[PDB]
Amino acid sequence: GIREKKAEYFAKLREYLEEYKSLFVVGVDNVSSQQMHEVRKELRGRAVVLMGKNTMVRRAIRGFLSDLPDFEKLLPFVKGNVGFVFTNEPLTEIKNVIVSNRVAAGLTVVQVYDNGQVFPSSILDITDEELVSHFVSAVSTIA
Amino acid sequence: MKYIQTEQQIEVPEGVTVSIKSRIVKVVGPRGTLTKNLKHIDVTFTKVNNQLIKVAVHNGGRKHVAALRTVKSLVDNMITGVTKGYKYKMRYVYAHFPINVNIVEKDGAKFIEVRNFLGDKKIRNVPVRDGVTIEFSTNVKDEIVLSGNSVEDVSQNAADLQQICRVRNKDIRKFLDGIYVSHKGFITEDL
Amino acid sequence: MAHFKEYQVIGRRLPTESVPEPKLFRMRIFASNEVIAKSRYWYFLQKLHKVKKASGEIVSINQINEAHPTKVKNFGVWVRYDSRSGTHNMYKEIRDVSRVAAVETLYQDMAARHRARFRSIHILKVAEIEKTADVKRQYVKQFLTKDLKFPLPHRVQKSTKTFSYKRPSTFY
Amino acid sequence: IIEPSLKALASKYNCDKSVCRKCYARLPPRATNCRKRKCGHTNQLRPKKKLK
Amino acid sequence: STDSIVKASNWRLVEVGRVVLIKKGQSAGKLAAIVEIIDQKKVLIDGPKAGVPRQAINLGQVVLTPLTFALPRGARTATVSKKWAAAAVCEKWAASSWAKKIAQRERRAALTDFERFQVMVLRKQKRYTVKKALAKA
RNA sequence: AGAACUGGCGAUGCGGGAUGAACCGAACGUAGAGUUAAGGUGCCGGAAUACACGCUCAUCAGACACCACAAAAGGUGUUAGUUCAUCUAAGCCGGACGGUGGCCAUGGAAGUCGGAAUCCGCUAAGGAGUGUGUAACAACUCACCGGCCGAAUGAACUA
RNA sequence: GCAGUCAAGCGUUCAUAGCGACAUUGCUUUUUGAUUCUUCGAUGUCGGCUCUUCCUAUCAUACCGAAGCAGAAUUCGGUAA
Ligand SMILES: [Zn+2]
Repeated sequence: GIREKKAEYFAKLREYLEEYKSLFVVGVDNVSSQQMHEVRKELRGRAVVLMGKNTMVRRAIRGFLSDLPDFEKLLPFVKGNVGFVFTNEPLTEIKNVIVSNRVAAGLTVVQVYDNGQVFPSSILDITDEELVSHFVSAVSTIA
Repeated sequence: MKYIQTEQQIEVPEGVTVSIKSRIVKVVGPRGTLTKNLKHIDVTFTKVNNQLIKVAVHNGGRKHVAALRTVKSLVDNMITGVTKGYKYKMRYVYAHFPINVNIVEKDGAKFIEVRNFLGDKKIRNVPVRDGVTIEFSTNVKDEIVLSGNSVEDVSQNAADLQQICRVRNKDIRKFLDGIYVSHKGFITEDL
Repeated sequence: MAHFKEYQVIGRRLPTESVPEPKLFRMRIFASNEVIAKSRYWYFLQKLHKVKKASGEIVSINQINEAHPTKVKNFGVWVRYDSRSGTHNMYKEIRDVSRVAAVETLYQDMAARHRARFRSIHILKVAEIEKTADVKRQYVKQFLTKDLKFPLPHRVQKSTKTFSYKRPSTFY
Repeated sequence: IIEPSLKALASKYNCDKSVCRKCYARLPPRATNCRKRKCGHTNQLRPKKKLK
Repeated sequence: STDSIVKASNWRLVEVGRVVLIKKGQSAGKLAAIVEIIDQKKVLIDGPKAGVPRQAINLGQVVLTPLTFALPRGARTATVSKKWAAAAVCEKWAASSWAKKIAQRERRAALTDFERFQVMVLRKQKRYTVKKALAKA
């Protein structure tokens, strides 16, 4: 079916939410024939990327209102065409490995998914310097 | 099959006022004011607010209904013409004899006058329509620019100028000389 | 073929010592009087069973009146008919107050649009359409929308006399 | 002589057209039917032919 | 001016609750209500109060009036009556010139020859006092 | 031009078909009153510019048996219908592409002269520069592109 | 005699610029036949001369659209008698 096929996208996607802990939503608006894709085999020990037809992509979301509602915060960034890096860690280094494939003028990310957050991404934990000197900085300002 | 009602919508932007009475439409904005007789079509107007006026046909067949959108458009271009305005640009195109183009007048009239077309000794004249105003670009070679509130009158006056240079008895794929419409858009709002 | 009434026609093959009590068959026939209806009964039966009215008999003929002759219904109409160049099945919809009212417009419509006289059409089925939006046909759906209203522009009143001392208006 | 882009301009008018095969009308290049009543609005169209 | 002005034809609408005046037939003269629209040409009407029988009618033998009252569509005769009454439809009609002229015209037509004579004599009286007025200011 | 059965014309007016041997109606003493036939009822002209639902717009409409002709074939005119497919899991605006110039031929020959197949594949785009300009730099600009989108939609057909 | 529909083929390549087989629908009544209705107590043959008028299936001339229209020349086609 084609509602099988609609569902099919739904089926797998949910499964991938339920198969990874992190998720990078990388923007895949524009960009097209042969290049990046062929690097992705090589990068598929970390992720699944999926390109697909938008209204379909949206309706997948509708089917996921059932649980894991934090994916609702992906929703304002569904726009255009976006694509998935289903993922576990680094979100700021591994991510950058994924990013690097050869730019165009940055190929081509314009959005982030960080489990309810939307970084640059470039800051997430590196010294616990927002938890020993910035979880007590107005404790510092006033004891 | 007869459509029991069918309607279209006309956004009135800030600063303009459209008033219609027995299908005679008067549209007024910052640029000026246009009017148009719509008596030849049975359509009914209805003002929802000052931003928005509707047009319907009641119980109409296909061809009638086809008249609906077209009324909407005509009235839309009245509103655009009197806010942003219209501008059509042309280019002289000639392989050899340069086409020599000026404004001239008789009885305070105003004509676009075209000389040397394909080396012709004859002079071509095109009356400049009222409301439409002619310029000549300063920094595009051979340009000619007609503008005004009335797309109808600008566009026809441009058409008149190109139709007057047609090239008779020559293969018109080889002999491409002419004045052609090269761009068309608005007075205000970039180019 | 006129102002229609609908009849139950019930008939059967004549009894034989071999088969007394032969099976009974019914048709609902739309016609204007009962002579036509029984004609019509036989015309159809002959195309469906070996029987000519010379071997059969009509057991009962009864007019079927519309049950709710002022509820407005949307009817599905199924029709077989002949064109100048072949024969066709066709589904149409009709909005009306009675089958008998619907069927009559069916016949006018087959005449107007397809130039089908009565001899050329068979009514296959006629049925109230239960649930709105099982209605399939735009030109009837149009009437089904909520709080439906429309004007009747350009009213022409008929005049009783030949001259009139005022220029008329179409104002409704 | 004549810059490429103006030759192109001139061609939208002079040559990027199609032609009715019954009645010869100069027609829009993406047209499906002839606009003319004399040929029955035929849909027998061909491209206008390009120079050498 | 400076508002957009658009006068819009204010047609009497065929609609549930629209009240109509029957031109032809046996219910000629009487008021009924549109209950349900059948198509661009037919409607179900019902005039319980004037005693015009709920029936499918062709719009061409009816004339739309300006009056309309609240009536759910499909409403059967009983509830048509309740609603027509609640609404005071006859009250409104009677008050109209339209209904008044019909009444006037009806009354004239019933005048006796003697009565016609009296109207003459009375008219001549009114006339008289009028012409002297129309002559003073 | 020549036969079959019947009915006609010829031998026959009358009413209708404008007209007209043969069609339709109906056959004939002199008349009155009524009623019809076939055919008609905007006006010529006796009789509804009657009632009802549609369909049709022709810069060559059409308009009534015999009868005073039109066909193949076409139409994105407009009407109603059919079948197949999409769709609550009409239809619109952009995604239609790589390994492998794969394997026979041969500038190229790819899906893309030609022969035989078309197997697998994967899900993201800057042409050493289009021009101005310099023998050549600089600057601006654009290419597998679309936001898509909102109880119908797409295609092929019938008359 | 004149005009179409289909499109295999022609046309270096390319069905339809111009053409167009096998088939197939028509139109015309200046060809020639077929018929024998009128005229055999009469309707004066062929051609030319002279003169008027009409048709259009247009040769020229006006304005156009096509092209295997570069120019010149032509050819196809429209409105046109
Ligand atoms: Zn054509």
